[PDB]
Amino acid sequence: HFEPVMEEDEEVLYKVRAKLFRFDADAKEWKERGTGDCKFLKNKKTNKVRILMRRDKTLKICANHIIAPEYTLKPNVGSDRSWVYACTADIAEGEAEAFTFAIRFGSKENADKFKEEFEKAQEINKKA
Amino acid sequence: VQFKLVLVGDGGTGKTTFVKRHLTGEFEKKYVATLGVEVHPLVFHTNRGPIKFNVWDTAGQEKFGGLRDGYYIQAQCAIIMFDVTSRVTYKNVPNWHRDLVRVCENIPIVLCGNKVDIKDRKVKAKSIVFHRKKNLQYYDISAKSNYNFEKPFLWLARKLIGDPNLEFVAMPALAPPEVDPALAAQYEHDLEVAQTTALPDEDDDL
Amino acid sequence: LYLEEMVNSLL
Amino acid sequence: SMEGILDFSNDLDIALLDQVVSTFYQGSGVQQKQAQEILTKFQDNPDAWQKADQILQFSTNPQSKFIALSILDKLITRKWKLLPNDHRIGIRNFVVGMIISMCQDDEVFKTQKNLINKSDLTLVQILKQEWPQNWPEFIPELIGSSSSSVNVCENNMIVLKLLSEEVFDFSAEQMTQAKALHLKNSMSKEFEQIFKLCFQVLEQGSSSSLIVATLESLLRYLHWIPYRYIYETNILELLSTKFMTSPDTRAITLKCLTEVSNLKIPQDNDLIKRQTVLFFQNTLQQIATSVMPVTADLKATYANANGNDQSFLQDLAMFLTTYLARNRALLESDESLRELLLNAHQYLIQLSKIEERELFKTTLDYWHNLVADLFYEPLKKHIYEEICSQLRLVIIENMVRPEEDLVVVKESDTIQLYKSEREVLVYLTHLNVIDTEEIMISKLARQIDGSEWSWHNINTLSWAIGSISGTMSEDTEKRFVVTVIKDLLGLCEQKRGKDNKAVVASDIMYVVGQYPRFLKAHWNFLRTVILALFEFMHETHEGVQDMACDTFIKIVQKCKYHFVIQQPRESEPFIQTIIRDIQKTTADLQPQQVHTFYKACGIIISEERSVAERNRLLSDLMQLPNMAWDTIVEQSTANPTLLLDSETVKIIANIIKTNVAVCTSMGADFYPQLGHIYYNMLQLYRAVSSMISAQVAAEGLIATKTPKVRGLRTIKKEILKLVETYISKARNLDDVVKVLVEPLLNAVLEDYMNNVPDARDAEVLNCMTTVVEKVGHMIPQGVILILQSVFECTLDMINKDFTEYPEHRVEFYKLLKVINEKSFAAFLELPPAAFKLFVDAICWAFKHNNRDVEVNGLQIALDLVKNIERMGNVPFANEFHKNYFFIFVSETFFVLTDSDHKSGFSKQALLLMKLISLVYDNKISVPLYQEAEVPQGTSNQVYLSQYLANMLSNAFPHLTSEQIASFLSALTKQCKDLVVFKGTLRDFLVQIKEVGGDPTDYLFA
Ligand SMILES: Nc1nc2c(ncn2[C@@H]2O[C@H](COP(=O)(O)OP(=O)(O)NP(=O)(O)O)[C@@H](O)[C@H]2O)c(=O)[nH]1
Ligand SMILES: [Mg+2]
Repeated sequence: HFEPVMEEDEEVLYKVRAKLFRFDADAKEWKERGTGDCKFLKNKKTNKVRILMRRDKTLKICANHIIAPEYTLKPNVGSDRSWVYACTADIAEGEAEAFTFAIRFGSKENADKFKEEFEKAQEINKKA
Repeated sequence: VQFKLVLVGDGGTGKTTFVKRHLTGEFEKKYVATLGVEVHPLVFHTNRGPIKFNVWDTAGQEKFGGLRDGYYIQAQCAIIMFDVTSRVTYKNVPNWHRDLVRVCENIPIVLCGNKVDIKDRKVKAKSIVFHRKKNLQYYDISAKSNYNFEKPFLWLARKLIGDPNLEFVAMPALAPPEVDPALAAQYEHDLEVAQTTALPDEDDDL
Repeated sequence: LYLEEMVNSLL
Repeated sequence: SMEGILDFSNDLDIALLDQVVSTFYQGSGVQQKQAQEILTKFQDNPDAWQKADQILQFSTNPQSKFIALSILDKLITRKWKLLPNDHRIGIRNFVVGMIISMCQDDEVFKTQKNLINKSDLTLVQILKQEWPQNWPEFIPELIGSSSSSVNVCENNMIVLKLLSEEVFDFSAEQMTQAKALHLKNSMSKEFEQIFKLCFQVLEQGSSSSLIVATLESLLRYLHWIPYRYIYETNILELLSTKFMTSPDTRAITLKCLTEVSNLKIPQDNDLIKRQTVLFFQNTLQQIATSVMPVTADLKATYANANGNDQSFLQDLAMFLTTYLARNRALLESDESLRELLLNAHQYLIQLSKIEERELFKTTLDYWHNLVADLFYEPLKKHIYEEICSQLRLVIIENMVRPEEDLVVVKESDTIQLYKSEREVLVYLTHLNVIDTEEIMISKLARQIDGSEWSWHNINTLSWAIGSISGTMSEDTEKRFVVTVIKDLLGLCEQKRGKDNKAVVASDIMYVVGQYPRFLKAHWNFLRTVILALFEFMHETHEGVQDMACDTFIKIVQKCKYHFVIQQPRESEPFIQTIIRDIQKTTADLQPQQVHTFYKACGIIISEERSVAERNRLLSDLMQLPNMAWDTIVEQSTANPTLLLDSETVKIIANIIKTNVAVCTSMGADFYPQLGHIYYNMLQLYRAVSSMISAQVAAEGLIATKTPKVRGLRTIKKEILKLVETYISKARNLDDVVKVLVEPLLNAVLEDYMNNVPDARDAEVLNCMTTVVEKVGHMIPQGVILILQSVFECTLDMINKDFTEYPEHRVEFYKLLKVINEKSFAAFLELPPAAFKLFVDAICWAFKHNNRDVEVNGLQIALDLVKNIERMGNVPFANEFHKNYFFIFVSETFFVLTDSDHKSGFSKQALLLMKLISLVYDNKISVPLYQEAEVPQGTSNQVYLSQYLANMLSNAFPHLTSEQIASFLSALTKQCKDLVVFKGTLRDFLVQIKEVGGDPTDYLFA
């Protein structure tokens, strides 16, 4: 005998490339928050679905919140491939915090697919 | 585990825009000249634990220079920035390097040619050779398109920690909380403004 | 794929 | 409370200063920020320098003393000569004294290096003011004080290093020509003594810190000292042996020897040639025995990144490449030097394997120098055959992606590196074609046997194979190409999964695209290639369709002729077959890819020089867009609300984009297609314009951000781009003028003028620039109409700041520039108030930092002056000079001297020299002064000097009348000599930064 020499508990329902914006109310200006893969993650133990989005390269979190059933996706005046909605608790940057998010995609086709996945996940969080 | 980083270069080269991109993810289109210096903590998550950069973003305009080389005292790393669309900013790289290494005699330094997203490039790849004899790392970067935007910090982290295999890793993603009628009319106001403020750069691929 | 006709046309 | 130090009526509380300083450097957040603004205000107080003597005496904080020296540095470099001589002597004395006492306390000398170096630099600033004229004993006393103490000797090496840098390395920008020469001559006069001290220190060993500092100063001296100090002393022996053994001195020593390898050296002295061989021999010997042998794995060493290994290997590459590019011939004839020559190159081979982009480019630049010489120089290549064989493998294995393999943002640094790699590998192939083929075939076998298979590795090899196209003979290439393609096809079969099969398929198409010579001689093969690409245009795997389209147009650009003629065993030119099946071929392609396809077809069609057949091919190619077009013109005109239907808008935009793509390929030949759509296209332009206006009216300016309006404006922009693309390439300019222009101007100009600013398309300006460029000389009334419609309303958009409407800004001045070139008469017709706006607009352009505006502004000004001069002595030219000559002189002087427009210095100087020369060549016929303000008969020369003297006196009040007078005397003398003229301006820019500049400096030239 010779001797020899935190998204793991979750399930990916939907993944899409996107650019995330937050609205700076004080400057009446949209500011980019990150670009990367937006994921809907289903917790196997609670069945609660969240959005988790990380920036390319640095992999830093730019969105992390439940897809609340109360939220509503709304169009933006300047885009046929984005959605605007209010988020009451995102924890991408430490303490919970409310934001008016906008998320944009590569095509109107991906934008519409995101919306139906967003709605399917909303009902899943209703049941649980 | 923190390291003082000084960022120097001509005015308008994109130093503050570059830092802001790393701090918030935003891209500031306006040129608001830095006055003296702005200090910002910047943390990266690595397979060796978190590394904190205390970034001293200095002014490049002479009339706003403040303490000038006084900002360099006890820096442990540095970024020298120029603009590949402005030849004069590369011509001044030896002057920024001179003033920098007189105060900081043995620190890792990255030279960054910013704004490579712009089509009409003026400082061509083959002209950029100053880093060779000075042992600086060089990167083409764009704070606008994010091209190589992480490379300067990744290289500096590897030099400062002393681990050539250090990598950025994904910060842990805690479970987010679950979700007030008294603010329903307040959020519907802020939302209507946000819907009718157009998103910028609608022609970008994303 | 008609990379097959390519092999023949080459030999 | 921290703000107390800003109150100078009180005494300075040193403990309060130290607290502000510590809060800034060691504090955080809000306190740090407040302290920063306080320190800045303190440092900027013009009396802060009086309190530096205190700080340097009684502060215990090194940062506080550093700041105190920064304050002194401002004073010394800008206001030294304004002081009472008592303060100059005093400041000098307590700088000298502070340095002495810091060097005598070993603890301070050891722990306050930052503060000592700052004090040394401050001292050097005094030397630049005071030495040697008011300090002749400085160097003799420096040499004397060096022997009394190792610490003082070491610090004096730092002072001399900084002095050499300030005099020889950084003087060009920072002092006048005369003062630079004065200090260079002064250092040169006393260097004999300086070198003696430096050589004694090096020869007699001592503190390594003292040795290193002496070598660091020597590195600076080598930039300028005469070669005899290096070749007639023993210093080369010391550098190339003693100091290479110790790692402490090894890094600086290697840098010194790199610079030695650049000294100005006589090329006929046999002794010097042996000394140059010898120090190279010693250095390589020390490396092989003290650092690492020739066989060492430098790739692994560099990756491990221990200590200063990376910097050392970088420095070694710089030394080897520098020396060998200059001196390798010294080693190539003597057989006793062959081992040295090849060992040196073997180190470079090993250095070339390091994974470090920028270092690879340094070694690659050297390899290029070598293989180019072996390609041309008789009897050399046999020496390096084994080096070259290894280099072939290094380059093949490090091939980076060329612009054409878009299967993975464009990377321009990667593209430049590829072209450099290709150039070297092409030379290496010519040097030994057989060896290159064998390496590439061997590498390919190991891709098939899986030993080295990978996505990165098969791409790298395919790029290398494609890069040597044109180096082999046609027979060898033929056998070579067949083998490669054969082996690559079998590799595509071997693998499963579309991802693997995709990589190989793309590599195949890349290689074939790089060998058009082979395709041109094998039609049946070329035909099969195209047909395979077409079938790839249906493959929905990511990147396949793109590759297929890019390869199609790349092959077409090179083999177009074989698509336009009828081939032996075919019934029609293959272009006809492509056109017949075009709907099927492109059914699965995205719009952008469809346009590339049509563009490729246009390339082929333009090779048909029979007009009737070419026009028929053009008609058949455009059948699908033309039918879709005819339909829409019928529908969109019937119910103008369709143009709100986003799908009709997209169809229309893509029809026009298809026309742009084909027009890009066909240029002048596109005219028949343009005529088919032209008139209805401009009517569509008008209808779309009404919709955009009506939408802005009903919804507000925010409408311009909506997808519907953006889609409508895309139509307008593509129409303008189509017209611009044709006119820029048209050969029949009579048709342009008589058929195209007047409908165009009627369609675009009034719409531009009468839209609100946010709705005006900057592309209108760009289209007009092309119109004026090509036929401006033929439409003088059309050019007037352009100015009337775009000049004043565009100027009003861009003359409130430098940032709003950036595209209109750039296009605006490109248009005025071409109008000023081609149709200057149009500016002569302007009402005086409008011509005055024209002048204002030019000067406004001067003041931009935006290079895309400043350069055109300065060029318009220069061209305008020349246009006026060409008119001779006529009333319009005389009124121009009376009204605007001094506006241009003073506006140009402003941007030259305000330190915010340094990018435009050369053209500012050119314009200023032109203006001054007009007066001194008496090219201005009328007096430039009022009849009252000067005696009758005064020359414009005299008045110009007086105007400028007064202008500069008020703008730079700290200059003496003598400075201004000498500057202008030299400037006007030198207005026929641009290089000297510019030197005098740069001297002036130095002097306005300080008080007491020497007026005789302007006699330098
Ligand atoms: N196209 C492009 N623009 C950039 C890029 N980076 C910065 N900019 C722009 O350049 C301008 C100046 O940016 P800024 O960060 O303020 O430069 P700075 O070096 O900090 N100037 P200062 O030294 O005076 O503070 C801004 O308009 C910014 O949007 C880039 O990568 N690409
Ligand atoms: Mg800034």
